Amino acid sequence: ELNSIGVTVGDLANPFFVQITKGVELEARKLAGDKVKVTLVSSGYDLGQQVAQIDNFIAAKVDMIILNAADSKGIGPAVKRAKDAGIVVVAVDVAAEGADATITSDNTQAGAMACKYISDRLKEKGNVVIINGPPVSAIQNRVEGCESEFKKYPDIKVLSSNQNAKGSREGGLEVMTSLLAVNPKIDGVFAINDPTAIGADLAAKQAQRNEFFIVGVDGSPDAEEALKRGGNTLFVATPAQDPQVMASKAVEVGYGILQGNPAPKDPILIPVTLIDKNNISTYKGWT
Ligand SMILES: [Cl-]
Ligand SMILES: [Cl-]
Repeated sequence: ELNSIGVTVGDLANPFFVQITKGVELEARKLAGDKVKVTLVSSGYDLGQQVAQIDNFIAAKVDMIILNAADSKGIGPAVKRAKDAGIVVVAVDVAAEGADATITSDNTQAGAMACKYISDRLKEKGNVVIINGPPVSAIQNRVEGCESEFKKYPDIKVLSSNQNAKGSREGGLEVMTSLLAVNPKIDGVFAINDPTAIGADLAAKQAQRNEFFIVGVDGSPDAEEALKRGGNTLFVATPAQDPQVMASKAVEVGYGILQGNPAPKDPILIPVTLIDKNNISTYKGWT
């Protein structure tokens, strides 16, 4: 029943997506043995290219497509062509219009977890800032989860949460610099991803400010470098995504649907795991 799978992701070279492809291959092997054909392509973050890739998978008569959408809404017609051909389409990491199932990390948990960690470390009192990012679901969920957690602690004061650091080091540097200029005492920093947190770390370094610690999100190699660094950093923790499990779950769910199971009505969320000084030596990252 499961003989071939087409996989299209943003960048096959990106360690995150390397892990996605590993997860697909491992789960395919688990379910159907060593003869499953898994075809991997990179969308290059281009909608036109990915539409073509989906149409190619349709002609090749794959049983399932694992889709990391270049454009969630724009890939819709292609997804529907696949489904009309009897192909199961499972979205990973981001939504894809019409996908039979969608698997992402629990980004809300990521935020709640990070900011519970901050609150606990601060013993439930102090000034905190949330360095925001692009207005996309994953980031917005992280912020929502974080804020809902901070609300539980009356002596935690959130000084800022609306600045968009663009998900980058450069943005995290710019935003944190402003926060440092405006706020003379910050006790904890939550950044919506690892590069943002690193940028904030750099801003602190340049300002000779060190009265806070910083938490990012993803458990990316960027975070590992900071957590394993011999030199100084204020970066102390990050909820890690598990792309390999996300991908294997995608195949597992897609196979169920292939076999006639009803599709899920809502996205399936993969738990995240807090990585810090206690488990960094143990952490199996994306590379
Ligand atoms: Cl990602
Ligand atoms: Cl960056």
